[PDB]
Amino acid sequence: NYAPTPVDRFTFGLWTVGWQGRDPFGDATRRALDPVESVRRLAELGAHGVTFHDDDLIPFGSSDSEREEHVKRFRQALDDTGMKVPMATTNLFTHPVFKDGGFTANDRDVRRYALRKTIRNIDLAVELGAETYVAWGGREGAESGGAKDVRDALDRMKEAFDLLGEYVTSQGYDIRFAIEPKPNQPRGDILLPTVGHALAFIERLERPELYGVNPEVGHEQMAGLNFPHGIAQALWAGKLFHIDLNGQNGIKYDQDLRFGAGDLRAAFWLVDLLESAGYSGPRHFDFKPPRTEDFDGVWASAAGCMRNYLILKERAAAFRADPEVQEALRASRLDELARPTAADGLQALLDDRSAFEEFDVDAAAARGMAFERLDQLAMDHLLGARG
Amino acid sequence: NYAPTPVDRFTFGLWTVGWQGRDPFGDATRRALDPVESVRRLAELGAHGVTFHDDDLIPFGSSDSEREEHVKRFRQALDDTGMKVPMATTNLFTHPVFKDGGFTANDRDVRRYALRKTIRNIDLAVELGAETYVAWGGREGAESGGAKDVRDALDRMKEAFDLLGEYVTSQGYDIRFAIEPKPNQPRGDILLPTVGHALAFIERLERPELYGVNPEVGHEQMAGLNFPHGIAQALWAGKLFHIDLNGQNGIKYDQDLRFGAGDLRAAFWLVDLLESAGYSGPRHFDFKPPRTEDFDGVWASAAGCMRNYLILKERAAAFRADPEVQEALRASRLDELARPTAADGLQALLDDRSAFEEFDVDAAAARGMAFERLDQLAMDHLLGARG
Amino acid sequence: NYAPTPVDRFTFGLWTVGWQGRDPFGDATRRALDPVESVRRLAELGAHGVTFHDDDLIPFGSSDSEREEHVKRFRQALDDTGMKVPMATTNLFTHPVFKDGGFTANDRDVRRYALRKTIRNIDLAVELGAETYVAWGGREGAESGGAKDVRDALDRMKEAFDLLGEYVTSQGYDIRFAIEPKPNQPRGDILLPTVGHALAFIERLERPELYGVNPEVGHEQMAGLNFPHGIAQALWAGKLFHIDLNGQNGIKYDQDLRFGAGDLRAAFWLVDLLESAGYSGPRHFDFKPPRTEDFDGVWASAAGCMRNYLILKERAAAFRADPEVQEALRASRLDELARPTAADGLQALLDDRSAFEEFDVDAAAARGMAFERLDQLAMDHLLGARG
Amino acid sequence: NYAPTPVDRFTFGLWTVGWQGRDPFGDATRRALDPVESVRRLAELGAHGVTFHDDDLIPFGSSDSEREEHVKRFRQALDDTGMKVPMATTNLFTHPVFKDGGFTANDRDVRRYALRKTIRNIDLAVELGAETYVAWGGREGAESGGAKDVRDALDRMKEAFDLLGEYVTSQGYDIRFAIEPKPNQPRGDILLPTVGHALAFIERLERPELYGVNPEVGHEQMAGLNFPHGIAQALWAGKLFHIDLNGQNGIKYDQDLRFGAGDLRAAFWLVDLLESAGYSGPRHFDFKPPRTEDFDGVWASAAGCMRNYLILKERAAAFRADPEVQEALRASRLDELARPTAADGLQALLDDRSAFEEFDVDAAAARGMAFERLDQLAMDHLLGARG
Ligand SMILES: [Mg+2]
Ligand SMILES: [Mg+2]
Ligand SMILES: [Mg+2]
Ligand SMILES: [Mg+2]
Ligand SMILES: [Mn+2]
Ligand SMILES: [Mn+2]
Ligand SMILES: [Mn+2]
Ligand SMILES: [Mn+2]
Ligand SMILES: [Mn+2]
Ligand SMILES: [Mn+2]
Ligand SMILES: [Mn+2]
Ligand SMILES: [Mn+2]
Ligand code: NA
Ligand code: NA
Ligand code: NA
Ligand code: NA
Ligand code: NA
Ligand code: NA
Ligand code: NA
Ligand code: NA
Repeated sequence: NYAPTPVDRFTFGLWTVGWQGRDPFGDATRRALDPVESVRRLAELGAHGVTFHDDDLIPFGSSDSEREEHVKRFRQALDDTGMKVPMATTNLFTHPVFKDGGFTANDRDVRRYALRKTIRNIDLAVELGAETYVAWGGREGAESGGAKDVRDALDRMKEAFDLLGEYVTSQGYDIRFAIEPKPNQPRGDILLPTVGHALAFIERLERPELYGVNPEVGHEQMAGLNFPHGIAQALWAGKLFHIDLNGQNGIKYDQDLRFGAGDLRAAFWLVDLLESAGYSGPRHFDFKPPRTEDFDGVWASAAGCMRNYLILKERAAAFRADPEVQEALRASRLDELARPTAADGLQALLDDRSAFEEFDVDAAAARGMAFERLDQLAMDHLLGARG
Repeated sequence: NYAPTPVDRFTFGLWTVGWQGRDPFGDATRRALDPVESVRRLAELGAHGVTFHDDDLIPFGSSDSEREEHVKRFRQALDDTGMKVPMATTNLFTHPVFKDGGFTANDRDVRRYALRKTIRNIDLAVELGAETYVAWGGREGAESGGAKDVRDALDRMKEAFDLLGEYVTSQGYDIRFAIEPKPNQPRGDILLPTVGHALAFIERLERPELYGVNPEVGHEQMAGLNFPHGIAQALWAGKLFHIDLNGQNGIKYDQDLRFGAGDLRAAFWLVDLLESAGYSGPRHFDFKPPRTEDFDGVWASAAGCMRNYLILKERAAAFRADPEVQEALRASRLDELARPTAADGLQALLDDRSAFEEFDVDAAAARGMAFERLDQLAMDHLLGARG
Repeated sequence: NYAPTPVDRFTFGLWTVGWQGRDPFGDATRRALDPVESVRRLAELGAHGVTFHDDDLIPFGSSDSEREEHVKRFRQALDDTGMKVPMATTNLFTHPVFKDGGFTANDRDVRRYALRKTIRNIDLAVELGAETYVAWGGREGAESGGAKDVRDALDRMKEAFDLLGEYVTSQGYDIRFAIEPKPNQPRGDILLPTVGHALAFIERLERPELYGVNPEVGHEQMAGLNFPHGIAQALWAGKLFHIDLNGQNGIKYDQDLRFGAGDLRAAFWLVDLLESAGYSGPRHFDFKPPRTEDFDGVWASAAGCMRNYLILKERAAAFRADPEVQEALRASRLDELARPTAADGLQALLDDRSAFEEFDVDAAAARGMAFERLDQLAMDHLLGARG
Repeated sequence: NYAPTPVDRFTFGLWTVGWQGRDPFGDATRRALDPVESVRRLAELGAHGVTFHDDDLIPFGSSDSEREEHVKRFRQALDDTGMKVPMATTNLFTHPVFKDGGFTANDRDVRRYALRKTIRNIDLAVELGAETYVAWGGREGAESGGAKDVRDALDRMKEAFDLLGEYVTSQGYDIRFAIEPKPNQPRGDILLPTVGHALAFIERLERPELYGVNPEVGHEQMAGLNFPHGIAQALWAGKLFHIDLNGQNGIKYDQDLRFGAGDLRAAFWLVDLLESAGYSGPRHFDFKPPRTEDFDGVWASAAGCMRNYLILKERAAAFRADPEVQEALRASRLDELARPTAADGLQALLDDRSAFEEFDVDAAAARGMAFERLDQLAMDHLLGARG
């Protein structure tokens, strides 16, 4: 039961199942995986595709001949399995040169290098068929107040993204960008810390249509925010270009638990929203099998990500299809929320005594919302306990 | 020392010093204050002005004659003291009719009433000389996932703000709107939970130039975010129309401590930013004297808000003026952060071997940022411990 | 399905279903309930009993004749329904006199009054058959560092609890005390903020056997802590005298959502632990139907608390009884965790080369824990998705 | 100004200034330091001593001859500088063998090895003159609910600490143990997550007098708790055997900022408490110079830890010595908080009409606490802005 299919579009970063287990306090617990291995194992589990940072696929500093051989082997694995590559990204965070940032490093020479490193990888992403290029500015930020003038840093971040937009336009590429917010870690505070801040920034770019967001479940939860609500705002803005799925237990370091772990009810409401809205992009997992696990546990954890999505999809669909739930949604006036407040226009509203002089506020205030009954129907559907 | 002056533009809500001390668990500890009393006492402390919700100035449900008398008494107090009214707002949160929201209530009749209540108070705000009209949507949100379709709620919130913009345009008013984000409390999650989400929403309004943000120190800190960073993004966007100053100890219920309490170093960096950027708006305190206090403690707490701003202003100015700090800022390459990455343009960057093939990444990575020395100079300046 | 029974021992505070909906920003949305009404309605839902603060049952300041009549009516309702009263507590937080505390108020006269108010209610609790007397020191704490010397406050808190222990001993009562920790709210920081701090404090009382803890799901989660882990430590110490069940979405104001809401997987692990350990006390709900609800929603929310406990009980029992789970627990060495490290004793351990010179650390480190497979079996059982 | 002296007893872990800068996302930015270098540089800054994990001083897996040479070189550096070694600890977290714990690993063979590794290092600590042996159980915990039975784990943790107590008793050593709590990171939840939980656990050990706590500023703040309050409870219990000083910005990953950074006002209240209580132990810094820094920044950050302690010490002493503050403390009834509630005894309290029938609750409730004036005097003293 709950078998993944190609239409599910489940994808995984090479760095997810390939995470060797090094953490702030501990050495690696697993050997490095060949990307070819990961592609073949993920395909066996029913995944649709993989994603990569440049330096996951091609060791940093590789010669041109080494680069070609790494890409050739990877493409053979994709061809052998039918796996796709819908998204790629640049590693602008691991190497010590990026310790103060890539695009917003105080040192101008580093900013220029970061752009050249990204541009090289955009070319590769396009060659592999990627539709989306993600940017996670994990080093953009500060530990202290004097170290980073945020207005200047935002100017540099806009300059960088504008140059990348000019680049893809000039080459005729169809790829689009997706900015991944995170509030903190590894920097004390990261620039563009939430979906909202990233959406606001995009509106000030020269070609805003080329950029959207790549929100990650756990990153919004590291600020204690409601991830389904943030995804709803991204959808409302037309900017949900990609998504990263995982789990998180609240306001902690970024745990990258398998999807469904962490806040299970938020995972339910997320799947309900994505499916109801008809989100058509990859269901991408940015997760880490815990370092307690051997490789069998790696593949079990990856399988669990997909399984949990499919269980939640079933339960959310049953919730929305249940005539008792539909009745409860009407009892709670969800239908009214979807109707305009004043399609009659401002003057008609100003002239409407039913909106002011003759509005019976105490009668309105007496009406219950019936939200608790609705939520217990949702709980019963999630748990398969209807009756 | 540290005496407030009119040019400081310190303002207070009537509901701040007037808070009677009722909390989720406790009855009022202070009697209600007449707004006339608050105006006269605040003026004696050196405040510039006050702000109000409609229902702070005019008891809910007042007749037209009662409304006129309340406003007349208030205006006499303003005239007697020279106090100004730079900002006003609507109470769309206390009355039970607003239990599911004002502008985004599921019930359409409530949404229409909320708009009419706001419009009436915009007229009054203009008559009193206010330049800014704040909206704090404290009831816009949910405790459960099925209760509120966030895309529909954002449609209703946009409709409401668009109607208000049409209204002020039609009347020829110069007032502008400022949206106040908050992540949670009193709703389990509030819509537009951060400065970023509010900035992003504004970009989708029909007349975006009429709307900005009113960020509150403690509200961003309730999501664990960096308040100076968020203010920097608002300034970068040209949207810092007003600000609410207070203190908060991290991720808790909204404490509304006096300004300078809570995160003292964030208060320092905030004042440094506002003064450096030339922010010209009110320095408004949205705070609550703790319910442990009698009226003498109320006025001491209000005085403390202003005193702490003025101490921090002095220390931040001394930091920026110190030639040793200026040298440290150059050692940390803050000057370089302010210079364009690639004013030479994209083609020149692509052709520049110094940005890629000839970039010595290990030499760049060896350079220290000297951020710790800079931050200890900042600490020494804040504490008056230079030497 | 999932029908409560008397053996379930589900109990509710009068103040839960009776909460009128006043919050930091909003007036009451529901009329006050007569305790008689609440007893009869809760009995109809299958509850076992109720609990009370003194001032929930007897209006503050009542005459002796008024007190007798309130108690008489309440006892008739208990007799009419078969409902029990297993626990009572004192309200040392609502009245303004308690604004700086009860037992740890700086003013000695207030401390003495708080003790007398508690003692009067202990007598009533015993008359009603209560086995446990809870103390929630919600006003014990501070908003500022100079206001409360915590060592002195702990001396006063110990003195108070020691006097209460002397009192019950002197009267021959069998009741025992349960201290309810909370980290913050309504005070900026509350003394004894977690289960651990309360357990540690109890060990320093003169008669430690008379005191245990009353942990509340949401209160531990307001510090981001793992509630099942804290309950395990209380059980390990022999101190889980009572428990408060509800839901919470992380590090926020105390939400008091119905049980099962908030962190659903933590609710699952909690029920698993209570049932596995054979906890025999009340399953008490300290929750608040949201103020959006009318009375039908109040009773739906209360019913939901019990329903969710019973669903989770079923799923946790099925998890523990499944031979595949039992095999997975052995694969993860849970059996070994339960066996002594060194029952052979210290000298034998020091002499055992297999524990040091001949311990193959790399072979040990290669063994996977298989925790992800185990956790996905747990997820499948919770969701009823085995297969 | 603010020059460290030997009587200040400032100490640093080898792993602090020696941290190479590897974080969850980034490679090392600094070369490894020879412990001899660190000892000599710290002495030049005015430090009193250093501390070590076994594997900081002796590379894991060293032969006996290698071990002797590493210790010999280190002792020569201590002798050359006058530096002391007041504390040592075991690394039971970095090596992959400890991925599920040391003392509470599910695998019994790992638990036995962890004990033998610790015992070997206790012998070395005693030879170097250490008075305290710290245990930070960073791997004791879980990411999932089924992986760790917490009651069984607490049994194993007690067994381990009891064996270590038997060991030191049998050898006649004067060293004592200090347990370092942390709520999470690197495990999803760590056992003994706060000072309170550790204090409670110690009370159940066979020889409780041999064990205390080593609280760390940032770790309590990772649960949003008040660090000075927790230190006060440890002092009240007689269990503050050692302390780790650093800074933290709230509920995030463990930042280990230099002391004084993070929550500056909490640092002030901490220093006030330690100095007022006469804490006589090391002022130990467990911090990490940010990875942005070169070695000059490492030593600047270490110097800053000590400088900030000394500034805060001066300001707290001036606060307590100021006759205006002493008057404000009396106005706020801090003197009364320190006096017994009922030294007259229980019967006298029960017979005292002034404590109940004749207690004027409304007159008592009218008295203000004057806490805001007191706190603004504290702020003025911290900032050196008296006047
Ligand atoms: Mg629709
Ligand atoms: Mg500039
Ligand atoms: Mg057992
Ligand atoms: Mg004393
Ligand atoms: Mn992540
Ligand atoms: Mn991601
Ligand atoms: Mn606020
Ligand atoms: Mn505000
Ligand atoms: Mn609660
Ligand atoms: Mn409770
Ligand atoms: Mn730490
Ligand atoms: Mn430490
Ligand atoms: Na700039
Ligand atoms: Na979209
Ligand atoms: Na709509
Ligand atoms: Na602006
Ligand atoms: Na005392
Ligand atoms: Na127990
Ligand atoms: Na055991
Ligand atoms: Na002590």
